[PDB]
Amino acid sequence: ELFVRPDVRGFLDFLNNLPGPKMHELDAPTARQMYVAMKDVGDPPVGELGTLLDLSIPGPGGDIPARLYDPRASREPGPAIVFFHGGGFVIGDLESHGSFTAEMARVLDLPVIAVDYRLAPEFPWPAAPDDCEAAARWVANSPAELGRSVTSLVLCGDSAGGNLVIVTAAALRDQPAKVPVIAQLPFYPATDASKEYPSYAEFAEGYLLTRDSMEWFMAAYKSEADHIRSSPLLGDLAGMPPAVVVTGGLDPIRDQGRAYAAALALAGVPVVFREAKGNIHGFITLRKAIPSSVGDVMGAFAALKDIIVEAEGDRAMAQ
Amino acid sequence: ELFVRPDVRGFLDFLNNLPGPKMHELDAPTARQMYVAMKDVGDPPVGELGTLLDLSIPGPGGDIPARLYDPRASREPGPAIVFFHGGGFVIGDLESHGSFTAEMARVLDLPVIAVDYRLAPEFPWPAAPDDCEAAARWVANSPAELGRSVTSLVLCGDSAGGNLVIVTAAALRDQPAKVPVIAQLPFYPATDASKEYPSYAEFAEGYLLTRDSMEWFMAAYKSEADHIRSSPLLGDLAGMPPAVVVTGGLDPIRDQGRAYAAALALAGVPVVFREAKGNIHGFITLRKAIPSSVGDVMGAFAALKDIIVEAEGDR
Ligand SMILES: [Cl-]
Repeated sequence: ELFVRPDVRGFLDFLNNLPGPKMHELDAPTARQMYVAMKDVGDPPVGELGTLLDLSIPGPGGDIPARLYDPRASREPGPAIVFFHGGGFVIGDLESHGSFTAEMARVLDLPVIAVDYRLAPEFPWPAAPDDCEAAARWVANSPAELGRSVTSLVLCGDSAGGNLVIVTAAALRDQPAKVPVIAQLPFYPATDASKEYPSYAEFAEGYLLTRDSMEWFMAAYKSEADHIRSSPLLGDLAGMPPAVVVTGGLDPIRDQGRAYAAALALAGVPVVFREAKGNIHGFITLRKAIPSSVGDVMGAFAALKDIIVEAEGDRAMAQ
Repeated sequence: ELFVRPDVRGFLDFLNNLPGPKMHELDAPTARQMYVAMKDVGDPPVGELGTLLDLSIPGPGGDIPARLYDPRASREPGPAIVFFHGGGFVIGDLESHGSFTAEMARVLDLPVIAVDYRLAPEFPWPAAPDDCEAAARWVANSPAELGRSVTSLVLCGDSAGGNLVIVTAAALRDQPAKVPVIAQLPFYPATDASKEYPSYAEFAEGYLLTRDSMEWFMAAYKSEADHIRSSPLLGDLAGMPPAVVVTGGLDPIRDQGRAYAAALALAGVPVVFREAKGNIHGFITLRKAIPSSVGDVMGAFAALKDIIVEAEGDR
């Protein structure tokens, strides 16, 4: 009932065995080595798409690089997913999450725009949420160069990218884009860059994760909050879009995704809360290393598909 | 959903046109006319079933009347739904909720056992939850009197019957029955009868509902609380079965269902929280008077089906 999946144990062993630069092996985590290691073992290939296209989105600090993923070359008007990557083991960009965004596009049969928002410390807050909001409003306008007619937005993101989902949804709630946000899907969201990581002894499942693995997740959280800066949404959640919130059972910050789901329910916002029992923080980009993550991701995508179908059915009824 | 649905506004005008609450209560003849009115306008007919069978369940206060609904005359082994009715606009029995339990059995394609648990003031607390637990344990043993073998339980109930779902799921969590409870579906649960009904002032949608309508829901809630009694589930919710929790947008006690869904999420229990925007307390037996309630119920049934499918994949 308290457990670690066997593929999860293997990944945690792989993390503990990662040597350092020939400079000094010891306890070694050069971002360069992490980048090589995670690119190699983490996720499946991007694979085949009808559309895989670089975009340039006009933004308040210059052009925002983005990328369109679509199983189809062309399609009827419908929703578009806008994706905000999180970070941790790697800083994160279009390449780190590209296999996930391609697979999301295939399973939901919808176009996915992934956003390469400005990172800290090069670009202070509020560059990251400004870019995410600019990108959502641009997609919502159905720009000629996108080659898609967009009738609604779905926002998706992982870890601190999850908080970029929450803050962008709240911004478009307060000042709507051309079309509405009809669903949010934050994966294991990190909802407060101000909040200190739990210590080993404060996590009830610490004994299952082990101190050495928990140190990895702590380091990832700290690095992520350094690079991906957004404000906690501590105010009223009334009028936020219907949600799928997914946590990791072995994630020391599972309480952050749980509390967001709980606050949505208390405000009367529909929410599907799921927890990946015996899986870790960061699983959506670990679908090769930890194949049991596929089931976790597919369960989230099925819930999101139900919200989208119901949301479009309720709009066809109202009109 | 547009603050008050047109069909809901029509039902509230219908309610205002009946003889209504006096000194914050429904007296005996007012309630009597309301019950005939609700029987005449509320729900569609029971309709066609492959099985519609009366049952007698042994319980700690005598026999417990129950009724099996099933579209199929005969079926492979599978989950069984146990249903614990609520009340308020109806007294609550096998007849008042029969159309709902029949439609639940058809849509899910599963047997539903509705339970006629002992009521107060004749049988005081804890007869109701005792009967509900006994009935669930009985169904779990796959008794010969059902023509059906049971691999798992699903618990479902409305209003004070929603709290019988919660208390019963907790009892079977602590001391398992022969098969597990794989899902819970409380509709607009009343989770703490000892709490005061919200005032017109305290309910944020009071102005949409109107004072006269609010007095009706308050009187109907008091009438239900007299008949159907269980105490709040007090401890840790960890280990509780995966849930679909449905509230009413115009229901003064929506905070109770919202808070239950929120407490499940905090404990790491998977939960689908849904709120029927612009619909009222008691909609699951108002599918004829308020046809828009069909969409609310089918949405809850679709989410419940996803839980059952995932529960049986995993096993
Ligand atoms: Cl922000």
